[PDB]
Amino acid sequence: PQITLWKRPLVTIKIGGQLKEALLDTGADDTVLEEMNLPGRWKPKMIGGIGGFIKVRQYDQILIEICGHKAIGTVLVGPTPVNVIGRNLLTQIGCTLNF
Amino acid sequence: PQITLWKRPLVTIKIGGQLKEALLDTGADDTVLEEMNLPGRWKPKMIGGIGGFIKVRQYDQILIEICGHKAIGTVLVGPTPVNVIGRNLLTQIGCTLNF
Ligand SMILES: CC[C@H](C)CN(C[C@@H](O)[C@H](Cc1ccccc1)NC(=O)O[C@H]1CO[C@H]2OCC[C@H]21)S(=O)(=O)c1ccc([C@@H](O)CO)cc1
Repeated sequence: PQITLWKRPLVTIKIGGQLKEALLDTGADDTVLEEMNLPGRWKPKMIGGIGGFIKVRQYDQILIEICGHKAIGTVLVGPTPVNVIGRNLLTQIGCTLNF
Repeated sequence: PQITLWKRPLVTIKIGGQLKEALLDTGADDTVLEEMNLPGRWKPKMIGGIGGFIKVRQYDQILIEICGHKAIGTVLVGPTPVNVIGRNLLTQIGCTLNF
């Protein structure tokens, strides 16, 4: 699809078999989701944003579908203010900026 | 043009008579710029992201040129680690997400 930006680019994602809403975020290197239960092993990591750093659980090689497009990559889980889909997965679904 | 997301979508902008590098950021409602001494009146604001909130100064009707495309609107100025062009100006230069 072509998504205009007069509204937040929110889309439905599927991860761990559960549906969620997330924000397509070209300013995010990484994908960061709010607290949730995910199967498999994880490692603790730190990520920084505009307001400082937070602790997250890093899940590697996770299946995640974004608006019907499949991706498999790293998902960070922690106290983010909103679910954000970052460039690590946007590249996988073939997302570009155009003007 | 078309910008892929393999790397950060950094572009050159012109604001306040200065050239700067900024991210085309679909995850930001408004534009947020690193500390700079803009003239004119402003309004305090708080914006929240990963890590928490920062205090910024809101300037209205500020002219910005983004890759040769003129825009005018709200710019938030504060101790952000990066300049981000948000949706308030991305819409004005005709920027869409595509996949
Ligand atoms: C809550 C939704 C997102 C988080 C909101 N942010 C935009 C988002 O693109 C930031 C931009 C950014 C910030 C600092 C360094 C680098 C990039 N990226 C980000 O945090 O990414 C994380 C994960 O990947 C890593 O790579 C880069 C950092 C890591 S914001 O800046 O905090 C923001 C909040 C409110 C407003 C107001 O206008 C109302 O929207 C505008 C902007």
